[PDB]
Amino acid sequence: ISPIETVPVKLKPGMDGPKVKQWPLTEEKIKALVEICTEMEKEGKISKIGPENPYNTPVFAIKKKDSTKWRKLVDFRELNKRTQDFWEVQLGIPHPAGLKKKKSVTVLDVGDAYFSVPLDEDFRKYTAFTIPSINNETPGIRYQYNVLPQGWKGSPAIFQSSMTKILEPFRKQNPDIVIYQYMDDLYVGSDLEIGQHRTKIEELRQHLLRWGLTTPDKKHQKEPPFLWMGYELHPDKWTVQPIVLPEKDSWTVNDIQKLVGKLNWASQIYPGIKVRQLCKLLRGTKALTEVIPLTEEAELELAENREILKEPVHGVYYDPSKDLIAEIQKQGQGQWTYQIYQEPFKNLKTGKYARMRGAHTNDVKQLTEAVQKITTESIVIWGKTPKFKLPIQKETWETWWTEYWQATWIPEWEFVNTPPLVKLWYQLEKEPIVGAETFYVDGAANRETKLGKAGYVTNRGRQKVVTLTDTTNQKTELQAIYLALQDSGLEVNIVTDSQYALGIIQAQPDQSESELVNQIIEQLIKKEKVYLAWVPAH
Amino acid sequence: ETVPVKLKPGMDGPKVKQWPLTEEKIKALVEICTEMEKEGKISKIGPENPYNTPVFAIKKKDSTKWRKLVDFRELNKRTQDFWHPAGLKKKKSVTVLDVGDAYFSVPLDEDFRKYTAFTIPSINNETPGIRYQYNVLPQGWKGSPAIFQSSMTKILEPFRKQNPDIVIYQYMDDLYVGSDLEIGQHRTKIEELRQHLLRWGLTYELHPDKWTVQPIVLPEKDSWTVNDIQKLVGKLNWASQIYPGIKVRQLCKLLRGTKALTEVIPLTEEAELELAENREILKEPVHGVYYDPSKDLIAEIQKQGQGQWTYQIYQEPFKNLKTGKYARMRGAHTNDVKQLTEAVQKITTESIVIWGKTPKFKLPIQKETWETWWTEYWQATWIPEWEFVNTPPLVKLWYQLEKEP
Ligand SMILES: CC(C)Nc1cccnc1N1CCN(C(=O)c2cc3cc(NS(C)(=O)=O)ccc3[nH]2)CC1
Repeated sequence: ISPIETVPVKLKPGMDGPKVKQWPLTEEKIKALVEICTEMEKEGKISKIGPENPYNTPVFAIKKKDSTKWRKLVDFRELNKRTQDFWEVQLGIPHPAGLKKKKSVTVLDVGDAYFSVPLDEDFRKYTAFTIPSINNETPGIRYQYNVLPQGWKGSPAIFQSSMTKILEPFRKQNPDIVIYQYMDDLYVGSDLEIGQHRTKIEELRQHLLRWGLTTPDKKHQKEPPFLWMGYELHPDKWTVQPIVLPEKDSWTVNDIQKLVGKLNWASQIYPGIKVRQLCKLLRGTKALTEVIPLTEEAELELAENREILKEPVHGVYYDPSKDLIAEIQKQGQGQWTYQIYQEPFKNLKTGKYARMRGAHTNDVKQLTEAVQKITTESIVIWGKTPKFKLPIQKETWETWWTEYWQATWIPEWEFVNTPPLVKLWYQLEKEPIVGAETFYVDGAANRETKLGKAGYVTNRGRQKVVTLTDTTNQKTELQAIYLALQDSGLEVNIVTDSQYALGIIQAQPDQSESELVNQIIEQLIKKEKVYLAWVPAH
Repeated sequence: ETVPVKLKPGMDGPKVKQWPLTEEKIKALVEICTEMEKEGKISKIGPENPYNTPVFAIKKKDSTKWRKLVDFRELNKRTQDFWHPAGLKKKKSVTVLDVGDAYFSVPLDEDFRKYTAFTIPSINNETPGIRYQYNVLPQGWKGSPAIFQSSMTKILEPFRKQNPDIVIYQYMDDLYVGSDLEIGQHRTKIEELRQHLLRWGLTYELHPDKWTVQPIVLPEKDSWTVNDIQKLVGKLNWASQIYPGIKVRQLCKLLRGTKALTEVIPLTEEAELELAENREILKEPVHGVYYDPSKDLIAEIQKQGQGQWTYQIYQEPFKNLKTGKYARMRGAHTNDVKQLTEAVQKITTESIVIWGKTPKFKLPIQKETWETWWTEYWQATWIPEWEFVNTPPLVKLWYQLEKEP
């Protein structure tokens, strides 16, 4: 236990503590639980109680991995759903990119921390459980927790709070030391030389000791590159630890999906990772346990991925005195790749955004979106926005943004000519084209029969009408425009009453959800001049 | 003593997540908060408090001194209720003052404090956020000016009698002082009010009478083309939703035939009359439009382009209480989000001056874009409600047609 002020804990609005009955156990499990509970009882962690407590939680008995030593587990599942809500613990852990390079680093372990912090003496009654007796007869041994129970809702939050009160003094005393709380770990790093550093750590540890929190043993210590969730942190940089692809000549849907999972994650760091042919195998699958044979094409990319993954990708740490730069590349329609670095080729982080298969958009809009995503990301990691290097001419940007119906913006940036460059695939004319043919287009369809016609009549006498089956009115209207485009020269004036194409005039999209609009886009791109005019229908 | 404030029946405290802040902002908030902590205004809170309200650091006109600004919008909406000058709008010049600094003097009901819980974030989340709660009346909280009303009128009276030709209005942390005196005598009288305000505990202007109701001007031309007529008809047709007397028939008849867009069409006398009648109708605002205090005020804005923006304030679709245009301010040349924020603030100040409440905005900007950069250009103490929308191609086209000098 410890001499720290307890946190006032209460139950949700109007509820009562759990009253679940004790699961029946054997003489073996019981005898085990009894000894453990006698120990904890003396360590001060729990206290023997009695009838003055209607609450109860089921205690259980389990042994640990490839081994044998009876441990214990209390199912606070119920108490949890009845305990008040607490402040949200850091769900977003730091990222190596935002870590400042510290000359010396040290990670302490305070696993027992939970059972070291006292429980609100008022709330304690709710943590009562019972060690059963030999086959539902003699009353069992009753107890309750006096410390933060493992598995209980508020424990992580309360422990984190306590750790903060305790660390506040030390932190103030010597600000050149950076402490990080994570689970039962404290990652203390500084710019001091190893000797001075070790001295501070001992001071820190001894400080915690005064507060009841004991640290690691010569055995239970974390030494080499800190394997911090998929990353190995070295002094000079951080690396991506092995993401192994299994060699199985038998792949189930599960095996393929999981694989694609790993591969997709790998797409953020490793350049070139592809899963198209893998995903292809999922088509019409009838069960997780179904074995789908890898097509030659799948066996090939899997092989390439295996090679790409066996490459030494490594990141660097953050230096506040240096600029934050982010460069973006358009890896195909909708997909964008980026890398944020301070000094050339030394990336702090890389990543790519899959493509929001949108209803109706354009590259410049998408470039913007990637930019905003990166910014928020940067603000959260470095508390700063980067200088952008975008594969788009200022001229392209100016022309687009300055006339878009929606407020859009890109922070301080600079053009970097690294093909392919994002651009405006076409621009609708500002005024009618003198000389060019004028198509009066119209498509009408019976929404119920899904039968319609799409045609036009030009000022030059050209005319056409097409009958369509299983269509919709929107499709006919759009199709009308399509024909107009197909049958016209390099300069066209088109008038329609489809205020749905009026949407195209304002936004001028270069990609859509519908194949039809896409075709129209392909046509638009092909002309030298196109003037779209809308007129109220009927 | 402390007044027992409570939440509206059934409502729980706000649990709004704190948006990430820039390093500069965090440092500024920390300093500010340490001070207020020392001054006993706010206190560190524990994990037993699940509530939260956004906080950010602004800057306004005149300083580097970062001002702390909390987004109490949710708390305000959850705070119990505690139940306007018609001449303020007809004043030559109105000045705004930040009387938010007065609330720290009054303590907040202990049992309510938990709900004011806010949090200063940490970069890369290397440190848990610094949690605090208010012990005094918070700035930006609706309950503040209310509770402090007794004291407020008291301190204001002496100036009001010395100058009852001047109108003083209080909204949130603000005070709008409108007078009919000329600029110099007006401002000199305002500083007189401030000096008077300073011997207690706190620290340019508008011109309401200038807000002219601008009409719609229809194009006139030597020659009209098929396209010109078509564009005119489209807009007129849309306008019939407001003025049902507008007609496009005679004009539409000129549009009979598959002719070249660039072809010139001679206007028939009948069509000419129609255009004339239409111009007469658009010469004045639609009748029967009146403000209903029991209804939400709405503000829609459209990006006209080239730094121009149009807006309309209404409650019922098409029955506009006011319509206007905003040109970008010197400096905002490459920033839309700045122009928009500046616009929202300007439009909101008018709404307050005129109806004494903030309208609900329909902003032509992507949620993400807005939330990421609005604060960087925010300067007002209050924060209006907002929704993000897709601006219809015609609504823009019509208001673009508004009359200019
Ligand atoms: C828990 C996360 C958030 N990290 C972390 C938390 C709190 C403070 N600082 C941190 N990091 C800063 C960046 N960083 C280094 O600069 C670094 C690694 C390193 C390794 C050795 N030696 S070794 C063990 O054999 O690899 C010697 C010197 C070193 N310096 C790793 C630690």
